[PDB]
Amino acid sequence: MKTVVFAYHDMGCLGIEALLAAGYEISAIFTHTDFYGSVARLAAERGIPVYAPDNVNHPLWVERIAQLSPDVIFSFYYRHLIYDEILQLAPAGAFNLHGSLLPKYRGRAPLNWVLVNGETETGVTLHRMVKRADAGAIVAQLRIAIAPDDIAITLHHKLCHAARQLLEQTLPAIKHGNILEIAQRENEATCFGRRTPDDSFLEWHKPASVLHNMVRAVADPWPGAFSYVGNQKFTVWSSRVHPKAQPGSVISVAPLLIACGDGALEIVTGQAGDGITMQGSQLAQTLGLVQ
Amino acid sequence: MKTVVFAYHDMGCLGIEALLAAGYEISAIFTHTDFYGSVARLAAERGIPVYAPDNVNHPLWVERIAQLSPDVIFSFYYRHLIYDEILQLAPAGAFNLHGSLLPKYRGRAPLNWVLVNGETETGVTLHRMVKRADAGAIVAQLRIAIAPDDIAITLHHKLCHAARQLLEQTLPAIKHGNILEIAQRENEATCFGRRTPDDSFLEWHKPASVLHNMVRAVADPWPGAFSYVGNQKFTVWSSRVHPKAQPGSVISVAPLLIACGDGALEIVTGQAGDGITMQGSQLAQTLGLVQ
Amino acid sequence: MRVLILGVNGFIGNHLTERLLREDHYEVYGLDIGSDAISRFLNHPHFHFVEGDISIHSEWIEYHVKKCDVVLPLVAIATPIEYTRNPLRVFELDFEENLRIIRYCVKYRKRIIFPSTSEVYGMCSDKYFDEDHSNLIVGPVNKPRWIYSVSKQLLDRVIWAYGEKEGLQFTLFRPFNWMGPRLDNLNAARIGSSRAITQLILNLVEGSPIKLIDGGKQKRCFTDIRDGIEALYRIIENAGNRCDGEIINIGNPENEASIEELGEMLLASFEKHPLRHHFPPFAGFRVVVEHRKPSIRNAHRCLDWEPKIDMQETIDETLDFFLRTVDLTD
Amino acid sequence: MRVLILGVNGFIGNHLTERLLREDHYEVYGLDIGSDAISRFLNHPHFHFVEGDISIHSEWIEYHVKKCDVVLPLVAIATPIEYTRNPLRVFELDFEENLRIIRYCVKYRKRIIFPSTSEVYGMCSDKYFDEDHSNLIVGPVNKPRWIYSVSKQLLDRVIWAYGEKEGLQFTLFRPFNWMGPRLDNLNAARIGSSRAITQLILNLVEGSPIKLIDGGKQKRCFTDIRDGIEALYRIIENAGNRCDGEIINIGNPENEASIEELGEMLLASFEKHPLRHHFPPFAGFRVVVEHRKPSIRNAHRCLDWEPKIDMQETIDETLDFFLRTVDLTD
Amino acid sequence: MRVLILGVNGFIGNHLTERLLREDHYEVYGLDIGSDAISRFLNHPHFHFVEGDISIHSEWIEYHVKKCDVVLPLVAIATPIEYTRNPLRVFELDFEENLRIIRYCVKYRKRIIFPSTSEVYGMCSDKYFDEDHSNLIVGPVNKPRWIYSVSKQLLDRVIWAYGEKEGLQFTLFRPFNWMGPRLDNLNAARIGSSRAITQLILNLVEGSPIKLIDGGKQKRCFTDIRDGIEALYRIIENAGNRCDGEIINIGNPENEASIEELGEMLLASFEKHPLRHHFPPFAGFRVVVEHRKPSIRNAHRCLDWEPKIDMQETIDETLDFFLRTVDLTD
Amino acid sequence: MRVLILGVNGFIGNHLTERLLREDHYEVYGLDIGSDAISRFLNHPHFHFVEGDISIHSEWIEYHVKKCDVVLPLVAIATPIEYTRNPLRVFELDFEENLRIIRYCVKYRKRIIFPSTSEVYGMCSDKYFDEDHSNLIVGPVNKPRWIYSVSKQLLDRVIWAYGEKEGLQFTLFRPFNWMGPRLDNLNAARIGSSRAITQLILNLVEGSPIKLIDGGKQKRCFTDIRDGIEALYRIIENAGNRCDGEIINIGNPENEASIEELGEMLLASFEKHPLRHHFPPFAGFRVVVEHRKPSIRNAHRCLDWEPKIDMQETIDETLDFFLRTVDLTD
Repeated sequence: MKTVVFAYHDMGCLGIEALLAAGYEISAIFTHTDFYGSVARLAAERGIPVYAPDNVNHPLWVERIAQLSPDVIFSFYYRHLIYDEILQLAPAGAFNLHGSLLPKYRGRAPLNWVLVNGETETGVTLHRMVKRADAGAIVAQLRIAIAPDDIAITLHHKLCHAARQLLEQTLPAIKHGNILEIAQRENEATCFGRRTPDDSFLEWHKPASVLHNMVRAVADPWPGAFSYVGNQKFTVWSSRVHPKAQPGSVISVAPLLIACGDGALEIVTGQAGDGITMQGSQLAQTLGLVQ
Repeated sequence: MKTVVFAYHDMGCLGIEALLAAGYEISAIFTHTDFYGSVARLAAERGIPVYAPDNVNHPLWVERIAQLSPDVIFSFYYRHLIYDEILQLAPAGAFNLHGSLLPKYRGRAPLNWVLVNGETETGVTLHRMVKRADAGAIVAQLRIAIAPDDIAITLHHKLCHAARQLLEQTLPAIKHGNILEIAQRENEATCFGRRTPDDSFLEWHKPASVLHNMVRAVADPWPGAFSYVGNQKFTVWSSRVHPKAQPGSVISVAPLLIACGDGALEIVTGQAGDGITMQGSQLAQTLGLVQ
Repeated sequence: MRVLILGVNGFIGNHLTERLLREDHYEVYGLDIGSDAISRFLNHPHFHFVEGDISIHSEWIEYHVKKCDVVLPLVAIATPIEYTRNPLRVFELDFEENLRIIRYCVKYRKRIIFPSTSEVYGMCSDKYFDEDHSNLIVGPVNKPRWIYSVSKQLLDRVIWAYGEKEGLQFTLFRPFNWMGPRLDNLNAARIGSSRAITQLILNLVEGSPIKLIDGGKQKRCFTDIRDGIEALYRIIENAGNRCDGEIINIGNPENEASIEELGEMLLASFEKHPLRHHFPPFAGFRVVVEHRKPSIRNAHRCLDWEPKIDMQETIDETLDFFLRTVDLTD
Repeated sequence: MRVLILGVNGFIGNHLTERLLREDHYEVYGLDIGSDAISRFLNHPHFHFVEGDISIHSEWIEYHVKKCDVVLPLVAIATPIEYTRNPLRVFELDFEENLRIIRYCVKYRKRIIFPSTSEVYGMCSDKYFDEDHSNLIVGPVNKPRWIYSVSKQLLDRVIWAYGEKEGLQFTLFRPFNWMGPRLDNLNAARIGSSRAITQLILNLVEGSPIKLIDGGKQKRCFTDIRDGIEALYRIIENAGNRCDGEIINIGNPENEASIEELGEMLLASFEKHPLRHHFPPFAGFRVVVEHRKPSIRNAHRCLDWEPKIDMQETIDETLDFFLRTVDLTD
Repeated sequence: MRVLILGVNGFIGNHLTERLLREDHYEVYGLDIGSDAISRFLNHPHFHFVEGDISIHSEWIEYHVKKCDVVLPLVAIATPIEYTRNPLRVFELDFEENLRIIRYCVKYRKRIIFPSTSEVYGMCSDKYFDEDHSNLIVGPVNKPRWIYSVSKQLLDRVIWAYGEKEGLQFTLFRPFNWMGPRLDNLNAARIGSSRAITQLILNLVEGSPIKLIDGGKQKRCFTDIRDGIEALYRIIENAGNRCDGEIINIGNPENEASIEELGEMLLASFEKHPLRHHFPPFAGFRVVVEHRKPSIRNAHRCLDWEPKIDMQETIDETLDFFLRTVDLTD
Repeated sequence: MRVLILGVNGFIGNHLTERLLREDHYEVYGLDIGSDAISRFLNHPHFHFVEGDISIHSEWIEYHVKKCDVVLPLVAIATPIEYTRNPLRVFELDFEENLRIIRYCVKYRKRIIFPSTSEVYGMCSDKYFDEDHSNLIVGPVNKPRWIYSVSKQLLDRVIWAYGEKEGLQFTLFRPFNWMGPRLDNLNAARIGSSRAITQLILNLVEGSPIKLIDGGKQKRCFTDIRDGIEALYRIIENAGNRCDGEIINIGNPENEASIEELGEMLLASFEKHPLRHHFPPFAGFRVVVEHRKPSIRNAHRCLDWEPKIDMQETIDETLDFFLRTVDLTD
């Protein structure tokens, strides 16, 4: 079975490796220019043509892809719209690997949003690509638990591991033909957009648990959850939730505890502005905080 | 034993971890703002004060360090001069971890220069810091072999592993007191400066083996060895040496072989300008090369 | 006598305009981009509001210099953090744009009354900073806080040179922590109100802490605006032309206090105030140029002036007005 | 590399031009109002004489900045009596006209190599004047001798600001009493030659007395032009771009002498000279900033430079050439 | 958010100003030489009338660009006969004077929202004119009607270049026959109202004939101002900065009609109108670029917008308001 | 008759200057930044070299326009890669700086002879590109190669408008691949020599391959400089004023070849050449607007001109001179 692949990031790399292990002939890989693996380097190393146009929804690319005559198309964490004029070129269809328990968390950054929302589980889904983005029928879905101490990076590795497990068996299954797919129920779908810097802004009137989840959701290597001490921005890299004061006020400086709408949030590590990461107690002194 | 540490990069992280495992009390860590581990994050996580001034050779820092009263000072891949007014504050002395078989390869980027020069061995050296940079007496030195297929990143991991092994036994030894150090013989020393973009420029009149070593020396994640096809820059990410034409001329395009002063260099993978990495054969077409 | 005040919408503009309108022979042209601080003079027959901005306008300001007799340029950023966060803008506004106005006065042979700054003395070791004799001491170029001090000083020297060479009639004045009712906002680019007392009163009003940088042992002098504005008014009157080419410190050297003591005085006056309960509890003192006392011999000589209001009455009056005019819903 | 020297018709212009023409990759554009000091390069294929005056020309200088790669503005009055006798002209030429040239470099993204002055340190109490750490100390405004020092310093700060904010590539240099053959005339508005040694040699040549202002106990450092020009040449070469944004004292701190001692050294070298008999008897020493020694760490670091010529060889060579080229009929 | 509308005294100015004043965070500066079309906003606290003319004023417009955050230049002549009768004036106003305003935005780093024109596509053969993909087709230089189209296109390219090279923040918009209440007069030099419907309504109002140039088979799209202004309002809001550097057709591609059909629709709505008897009998259809349909994918993507009003309601509402506000004594 | 050639140091400058100096009533003012291409006219009594650069000089060029009678601006970048690599510089030089020169001619009522370009027709589908009738066809704005074509066209329209409105006397000319001895360097910003033949001859000279973009089936016309310069000379003579306001293609429409055929012709002439052995072996043809044939009726009518040299003699003469003047040591 020959295929044209759209891929990026660790998921893109493992998807390409899985296709290769399943005997697919990858005619070309479409990716993006830039801690994760490089799909371009993997393609370059495997001798697979690789392209990184900013936008493929143009006849120039439709024709180039048509000439490659893919039987099937795969999208593994490609970040841009691949329009139907391209996807319809593959008689066996197009399939996308999405990092959530679809229909929940369609859209962008499901890895981060499930942590923001304090979900206790998430998963990977391989689904048919239809007109409507992330809504096509499910070939297979594999759930993973989210542990209280998972942060974006540890959950990312778990998702990649699940993706490897899922693809290892589903790719050969697709090679044998159409699989009876599971329809997504629109009434159960949720969709998220790309996260803006504002989406990681800590608002102290919220419950400490919610803020703690935000810290976990964008912990290093992600940008970090942030707030301000007056006009000084600071980032909270790691935190701890604790069980009678104005929200946002300092309860203690060592450890650094901030009163929230409910409970308190201990800033275990963080940084002031673009300064270096330090323990919360030191950050408190750096920011001029006092009980 | 209390200490003030200057550290950066993976070597900095492992040096801090080794000091902590050896029972040293780290009062403060001096590092730099920016694939390797972050000394700042490690310090922030361990609750150790951390500073990243651009330059410490000023009385403000001498006084701050003096107030910390270190018994000993360690430098683990810190990149700037730490002048004597600071180093003399530690009665037990100051020690630096350098990535080469001192006195050879004093100075900058010994990891890359040993590959550029085709050395078959290198190592890590812990030495006393004296007035003259990288010239102090040796506490211990541990050699590692450089394999023909090592590139900068694989050699880097081997050096870090050697550093961990060396520090694990020498740090406790230093804690017990002065060790009879091994003098460096100046007549055997060599020194290298910071590498400029020009230092990774491939000149085809040279032997293919020398160019191959240059490719290995700055392979990804380093910047890569480069040349030009007329006015078009390209980078050679990986290569192979092969055993009657103008140097720089194309012998074949698949595989892509370039005639050198002696032998030929196959460009296994590379990229044109800031384009994506691809196999040499594709790069040849991208660059408009023909036999 | 047509008096042109550039940057009238503030502390000095308000108090100066009040004073000049008491007298029957002043027409005040108050130039600014807003009028909220002086809106009660807008209907006065001898006040004339002029729309303007000294960074945007060329010809309009030039016109008003020609039209008028005496000019008081009060537009400048003197916010310390700004000296380091936005040094170029401090330089451009405080130096370059004011230099244009100086040159308009030179060209149309008008008198200029220019606010120099007490910061010009820098780390001068004299106990009394003397306009005619004290050396000016600043740090190296790698200490950028001094850009404001040195910009203002060079402007003084340029004024002095126009005076010597081109017959410019000038008086320079240096206010030392003037204070009273209608203080400028902390980030208004208008000269005149003590940033140290505004900040402290703000701490009490907001319930933030009072920062004592290294214990707050650095000593400053504080001057009631009734005293200050009286002096400035006499410079305008210029009896006997005795202010021509003069540099005049205007402050009260007996109103000396460290920031710590100023802190305690304000706090005492605050805790005693009938409206104190509208404001938060005291967040406390927070430990985080050592003296700046003016010589006032020039003001004695030229203006026959000496300050009449004690520390405590100025503190009390300044605080009282601030608290009473705070909008408690915002 | 096209090097634009403004004020080429002098000491630095001569010695710099000689040095750059030795190297095969320099085109020297030497701008001036005369060419007598450099007339032997006029026929050189890689020297280009440019008629000009930085106070008169706007567009012509601007053009030549655009045409060239690096610019060295050497036009300035540094004659002490002039600071007090003609301060406005010192300010206009040294500050205002050089500021225009700076702004041309900013606009066309050219590198500027600017002669700051050792006078910027003023009465700094450090034993070694350090470009990066020493505080700058001047007297009050009523001591007008400091107008030159402060004009030059403000120009440095303006260059620094263009560098920070506008990506200007600059190096600043501070010469300390460079000396050798082809000294500028005492009243030439061109930077570079030690006015103290030119004056003294002139005293001996004319048979006038050597003035020791208060006994001549003030100490100065003296630098052979072969050492100085080598440093300046390396700033031009800018190996590793290590001179970018740097301020570099260029002097020999071991060549220290009071004016008295410099006096005696010159006199000894004079009395020993085979052409001494063409000059009058010694009229004698006449009793009528106490130290000015450079730190040269920046030059060590950036240029790998240290001075090689002892006091006595520079004195002898400087005197010898001066005497030999004096026109004895005039 | 300070919004500067140049040429506010018209259709777009009216409807845009209404929309922005509904929202609590807009200050509208409406620049024009008259105010009759917007006189009901003159007393609004967040509307600011500014006297001006983009051909006469330099500094006043420049000022207002600096003062404001976003700028909408609506002054242009788009009267077809003028392209041939007064081409130089069309070029001078539409190109040269608007280019000055563009450069003010570049200089003060302000956002510009610029009315490009649907005429830029010219004789493009795509069925749907696409901002990002359609080729632009004009006739030879001997067909001077194209001077307007090509002037506007070159202005787009210049904006695009400032965006690429100088960080100008822009959005370009192309209206397709916007229509509704308060249409511009046919010879007002203000962009926005469909000249084709204004002319036709005028024919009915005056009792002149409707000219069908070659049978009036050329097809156009028509857009209710409620739809159009909603889109423009979203460009101003710029959610997610999704309009940055974008070119956006704003029209309703389903509201397609030949001039003939538009004619009949208007006539039907007219004959049915209760005030029809104040107007003359129908003088009749008079036989005397073949398609111009927008792609609106960019508006879909950037603004999440699609048009909501059918042809018939826009026709009826546009006609109704026009007739009701006609002065029957004049 | 004083003829001002801006950008004289090249192909057209050389051949035009030769032609005009044959005639006894021409004074040629050749403006440029160098003279190596025309150094043999520097001593001619009726040639006058003028130092200059149209991006740097304002007044100097303006002067020379006033001094002269007719002006030929030949400075422009027409290097295709530059249209995409440095579009702003192509626009600034080719459009903006030439527009200044046009306005100088308008102001001093001088005649201008302006090199338009054959690129203005773009993808015109006529078989013969006609100055007075052919439509001009370019791609969308997202195809930036067209910036050169459209800049030149707008300049033509601006010239045309000055002619109509301001009495400017002009002739526009469009060269089609002129070729002969003394070809411009490929990156010289001077109009006139066929970049396609220079490139190909360069391939043979260097031993690089000849690139056939998509097989090199696109057809071009090639014109001997003896024919071209004869036409241009007649435009200068302007018998009967028949060139006033005219646009004239100058090319030989019978000298048509695809790049492939031009390739083979050059190669044949090369392999036959007695100096071929100084050059490398042929590196080969490398596979990597489809027609551009001029109508020459305007040249027939206005100039009574038709081309006299066949393809083969122009090819041979062009190649021969190039090879003979190549410096074989460099």
